[PDB]
Amino acid sequence: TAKKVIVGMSGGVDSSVSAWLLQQQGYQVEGLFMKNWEEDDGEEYCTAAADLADAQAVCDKLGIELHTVNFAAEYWDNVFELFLAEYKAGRTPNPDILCNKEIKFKAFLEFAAEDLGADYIATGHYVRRADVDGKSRLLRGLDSNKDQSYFLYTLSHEQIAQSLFPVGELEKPQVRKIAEDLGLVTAKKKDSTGICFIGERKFREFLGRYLPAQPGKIITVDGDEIGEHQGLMYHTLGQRKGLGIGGTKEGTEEPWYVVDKDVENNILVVAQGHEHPRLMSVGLIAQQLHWVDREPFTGTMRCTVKTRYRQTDIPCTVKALDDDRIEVIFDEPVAAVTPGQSAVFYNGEVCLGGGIIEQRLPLPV
RNA sequence: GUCCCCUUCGUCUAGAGGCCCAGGACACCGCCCUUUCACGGCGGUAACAGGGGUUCGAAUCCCCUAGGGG
Repeated sequence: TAKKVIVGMSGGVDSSVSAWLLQQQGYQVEGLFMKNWEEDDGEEYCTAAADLADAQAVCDKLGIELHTVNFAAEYWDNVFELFLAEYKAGRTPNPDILCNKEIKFKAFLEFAAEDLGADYIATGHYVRRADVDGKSRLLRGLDSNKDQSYFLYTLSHEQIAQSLFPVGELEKPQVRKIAEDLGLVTAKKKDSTGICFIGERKFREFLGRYLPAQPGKIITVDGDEIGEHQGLMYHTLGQRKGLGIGGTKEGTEEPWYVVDKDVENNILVVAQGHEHPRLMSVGLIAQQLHWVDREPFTGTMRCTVKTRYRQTDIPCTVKALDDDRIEVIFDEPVAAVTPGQSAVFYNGEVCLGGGIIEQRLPLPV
């Protein structure tokens, strides 16, 4: 009854403990590690390698064979690649929101049984799996403010059933703690950040490495020039940084925010106030529909939906808009719904799976 | 080529003799937050056009050179 589990390890405590957890549960544990990004320069690469050490070092202090892989290939092709066009089209893609659909769960898992010959797989993901009615459902896991369900909305029960998530049963604190008392090197290590598989770094310069900058002009809700523009794909609805504005005579003395990008004319509509009308919306239309349930959705649904990782369950109503498209209707208005980002709907503990935001439902005003 | 009024941190400005080694907001910066991008939170840097006066005291008074005014 003791099966083979491959815990992907990304040098983080999460993964770490996560494994030691299965270990305890019994499962013959074996960890793997993915090299999926051809290091830009060195200061980073340095890190990259380093992580692997902490990686190994953990498996070692535990007694688990750490493997290695270079899915770097797929990544760029099946992930980064798209991630680009999306931005090129002046939209805001969630790279990580796919790390999981193409690499972490498809690719990984594949190369898990076809090679590493394992049955079950496990990520460090602070989420949670629950089987019911004979189908595997995706849950959030205690400490919602620290849950990660949002990213695994593309996952589909078949995929899930095959995976295991230790941690999603614990509380973030415990996790680090355990690792501390275990002597695990990772304990007391900043929980990453930035694109999955790629190092956290100042965006602006990074995106600049794959696209040219055509500095347009920053307009205004009241239609009137005001700021420069130094590029355009470096922004997203509701953003507030990098706008220079210092207000004038008629200025609510409050911060200015994006509120609509003008792709063609290459403009940039900016308003003032994290509440301005042009900043809110009452719903949206979502394509690229993925249901954990992986079963046809027709008709109408009543639930909640996040609109950006760590947003906040916003009660809404879902109408089966079309082929794949869906019209969501926020109970109240929503702040800066941004297309491209993924909208995930939950029915309580359960994440039903989301989709890509493609249509912003403007406020009447 | 006669008498008037203007000049403050990057920006918009608080300030009408001592409480201003100049205050606020927005920006810029940093940390916190955070596996996207962002929001958010907490902090930080930075200005009296310049030179003489007058007063115990001067951003605010007078006086000289650089921006608008029937």
